[PDB]
Amino acid sequence: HMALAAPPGELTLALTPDDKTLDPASLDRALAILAEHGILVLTGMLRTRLTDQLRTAMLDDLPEVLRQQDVPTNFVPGHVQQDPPVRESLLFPDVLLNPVVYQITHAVLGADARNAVYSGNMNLPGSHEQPVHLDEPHLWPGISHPPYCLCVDVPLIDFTLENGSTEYWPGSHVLNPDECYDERGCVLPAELERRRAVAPPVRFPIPVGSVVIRDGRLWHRGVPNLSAAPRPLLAMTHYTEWFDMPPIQLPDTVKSWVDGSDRHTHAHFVAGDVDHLDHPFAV
Amino acid sequence: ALAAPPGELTLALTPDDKTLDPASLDRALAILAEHGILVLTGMLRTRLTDQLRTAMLDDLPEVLRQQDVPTNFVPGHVQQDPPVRESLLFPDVLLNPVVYQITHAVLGADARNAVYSGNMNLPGSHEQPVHLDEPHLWPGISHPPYCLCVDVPLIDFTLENGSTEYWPGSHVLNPDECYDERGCVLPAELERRRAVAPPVRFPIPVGSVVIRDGRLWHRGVPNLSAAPRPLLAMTHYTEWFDMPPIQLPDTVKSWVDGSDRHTHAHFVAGDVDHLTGDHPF
Ligand SMILES: NC[C@H]1O[C@H](O[C@H]2[C@H](O)[C@@H](O)[C@H](N)C[C@@H]2N)[C@H](N)[C@@H](O)[C@@H]1O
Ligand SMILES: NC[C@H]1O[C@H](O[C@H]2[C@H](O)[C@@H](O)[C@H](N)C[C@@H]2N)[C@H](N)[C@@H](O)[C@@H]1O
Ligand SMILES: O=C(O)CNC(=O)C(=O)O
Ligand SMILES: O=C(O)CNC(=O)C(=O)O
Ligand code: NI
Ligand code: NI
Repeated sequence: HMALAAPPGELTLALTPDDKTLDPASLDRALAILAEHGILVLTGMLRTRLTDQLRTAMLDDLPEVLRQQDVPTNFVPGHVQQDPPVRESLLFPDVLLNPVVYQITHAVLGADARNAVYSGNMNLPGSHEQPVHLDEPHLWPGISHPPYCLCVDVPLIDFTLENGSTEYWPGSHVLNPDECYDERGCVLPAELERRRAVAPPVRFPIPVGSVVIRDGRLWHRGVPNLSAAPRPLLAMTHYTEWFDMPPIQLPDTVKSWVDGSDRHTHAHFVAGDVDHLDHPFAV
Repeated sequence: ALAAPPGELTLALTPDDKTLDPASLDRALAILAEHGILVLTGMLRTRLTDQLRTAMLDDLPEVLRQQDVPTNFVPGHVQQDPPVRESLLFPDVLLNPVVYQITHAVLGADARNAVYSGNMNLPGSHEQPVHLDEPHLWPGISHPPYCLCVDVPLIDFTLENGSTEYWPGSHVLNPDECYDERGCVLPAELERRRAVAPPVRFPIPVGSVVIRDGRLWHRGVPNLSAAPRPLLAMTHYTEWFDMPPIQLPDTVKSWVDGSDRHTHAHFVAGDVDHLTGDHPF
């Protein structure tokens, strides 16, 4: 792997939280980066007011998560599946219904594209190396097809090479040779080494306030958090209208602003509070 | 306009044929890949097709009595679901082993039926526009099948009584600006294709099953006979294509839910209203 000191210029668009919309040139560069590299880093998108509250809420919940009988874990120890709270006080339009994110996902997936994931990845101190995998598979084996899902990753602290910044395989989102992927979405080692010689993977720091948009088929892995603090990531995934997904459970206290929107959510609205803490998204 | 299903699209079976030998299966898949439509004659016993025909003709008054009659594009092409009473749900229709052999090979072992509907073509019906029933998943992109329509004629289909018009090889066409919001083929693309590969209509004997790519161009045509022409329709989809479930009574849950021939089904206590969809839960 290549270990960098900052998000690479070729993958990165610098914004402020005042940027409500990408100008045509910025939008074209964003789509060109997603098409070629399968991953786009957008710095300076979210106010620290929002990331502070989500960070606090997830670190506060983590004891109750680790106290459960069977801790939902992705592939290897230390990579915990943890939903952020879905209390009305912690559901922010600028996170769920971000105008820049939906401008990008509308242009790639269509105006009918919808968020169907409001989850998270808590990377614990002493975590192991995940196998390289994709989060969502190609729809047929041996076939080239365009994207149908875009993962939207929101770091809730500064990500470093020390504390488990995700490893990404740029351009891997279009690879779909026969016999490449097992039932867990893990990449066959023979294909890993072939690809490594043409386009090796990258790990880079990502400052909090950033949003990472990537093809859901991009090869990546969680890596060891060698720090003394848990590394929280909030995770969302936009899908085409026609991809079967269970709905996100949300309280009907947010139905007024979620259900109205031209930024679609596959949501089921519940009277009272949802129990956000046996997870369907843990592999 | 032919006298019988063309040999190039057709496999002749008996109702005893539980499973195709590898060579027959390969020919079936080669026909679906190239032409997008496969006619399987002699698949269903007249015992089963008689009961479904009777049940649908008996229900048609309740359909025609509604304030707005659900109609496909033009007059005479009525949408009518067959009954989902336990006495009229047949494994050899819902869970046909030959159909699922073919749909498993094209769509995967996780492919599932998500449609149990029908098309009642009335005497004096109009010409439908050429359309597809299920669209391509992206505009301007070539991709493999994700759904297979399974059409079961409930009487002999003839050129006179509205045997469906099919456009062989049309299932792979997805150029930009080809399809309107109703899945109708834009006229300029219709005529371009007509010059390369014109459509076909042929009689189909009752007992037959037609399997076609859900993207195949086709149209309902006038029924110029004295009797309504009932068709029972099912559609197999990949596991990952979002569809509402078929409402079924839990009296069939034992044999439907067990099966390695998947159905996207919701099982209900008591009877389903198949015409209005207007049962309480
Ligand atoms: N990037 C978002 C999430 O992606 C993966 O989960 C997928 C999971 O891999 C899929 O099989 C499932 N259909 C959806 C689920 N969201 C990962 N396994 C999750 O840990 C991660 O939070
Ligand atoms: N071939 C099966 C059926 O195909 C069409 O209906 C489709 C319809 O065209 C699709 O948009 C929808 N997603 C499913 C629905 N079953 C037709 N409109 C129906 O009349 C017919 O019974
Ligand atoms: O959380 C991370 O950095 C990476 N995690 C995953 O890719 C996962 O758990 O599927
Ligand atoms: O019933 C027929 O012959 C054809 N009908 C249709 O294709 C339809 O209504 O979608
Ligand atoms: Ni992952
Ligand atoms: Ni049709």
